[PDB]
Amino acid sequence: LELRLKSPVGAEPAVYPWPLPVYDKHHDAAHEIIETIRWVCEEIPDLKLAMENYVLIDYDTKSFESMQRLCDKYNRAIDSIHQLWKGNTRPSTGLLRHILQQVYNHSVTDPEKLFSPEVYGETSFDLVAQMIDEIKMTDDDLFVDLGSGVGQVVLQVAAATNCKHHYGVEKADIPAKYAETMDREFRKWMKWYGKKHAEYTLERGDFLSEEWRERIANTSVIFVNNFAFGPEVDHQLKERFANMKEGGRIVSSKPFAPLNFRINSRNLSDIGTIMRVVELSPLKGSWTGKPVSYYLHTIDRTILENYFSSLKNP
Ligand SMILES: O=C(Cn1nnnc1COc1ccccc1Cl)NNC(=O)Nc1ccc(Cl)cc1
Repeated sequence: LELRLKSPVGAEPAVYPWPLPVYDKHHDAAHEIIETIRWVCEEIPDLKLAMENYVLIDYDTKSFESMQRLCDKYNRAIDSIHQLWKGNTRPSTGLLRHILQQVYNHSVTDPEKLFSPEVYGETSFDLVAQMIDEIKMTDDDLFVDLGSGVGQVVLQVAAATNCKHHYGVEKADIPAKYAETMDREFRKWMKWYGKKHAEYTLERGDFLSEEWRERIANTSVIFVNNFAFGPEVDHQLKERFANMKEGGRIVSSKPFAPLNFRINSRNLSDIGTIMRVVELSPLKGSWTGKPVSYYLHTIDRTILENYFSSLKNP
């Protein structure tokens, strides 16, 4: 006893066992099935016409026969459209949130072990989407998320941008191990829907290691949730940022330098002498979520050059 969903692009079908799994108090595989069908009907208007009107209205999630009739009415509609077609784009924001939730639900089987990953789609997703729209990224950029956890920020950026590569680095054992499954599941679900993503790597490691010193120096876009970082972690990170190229950017949860930094003879060693800092917020740019702010730092050594020029030409 199981339920099968045919891929809109001919990939291997989605197979769910019966009884259907329960993910948490606010997610179960039954609603995942219904929402997957609905998203595929939105991205394929012909499928909407083939699909009978009543099917996605009159349903019982606690009835095998009911859930099978629903799955079959979608599969028969996929088959009809696939026949009509006889005679890979980026996902929409809406579809991506659903894909990430799907990937998470299938990857983190014991959620007890872990703004937590559970609520990523309900809080963090929209802020990250807002960050992707603000920090414009090209095919020349290299993206790194320092302390990537289960890897959802990396998967979101990689599905939205055209960076050469996207990296996620996590030191902790439990999230780094879950990231391995998230990676496999993300690639599997993206192929299922027939969606394109940029290249990405989720790896285990310490971003303060010698290996990561040259790697940070060659990154053009760093995303770092530094809210909980200690003084030594913060001080070492600033040391790594100081080797970055002009125009290199760091997007963080707490600024690394004062927003009002004014260079003088007593603060010449501060990171503020080689970077610009701006507070950005979805409330500044029609937002209705949390009143949050993120901080954009841009490597600019002219701050330091101008100070010296002013001393020589007063
Ligand atoms: O584990 C992860 C992402 N993650 N994956 N699954 N769940 C989560 C929890 O997310 C969050 C937790 C707290 C705050 C925000 C998020 Cl998004 N690390 N990466 C990461 O926080 N990036 C990041 C976030 C904000 C800025 Cl300003 C700069 C970088």
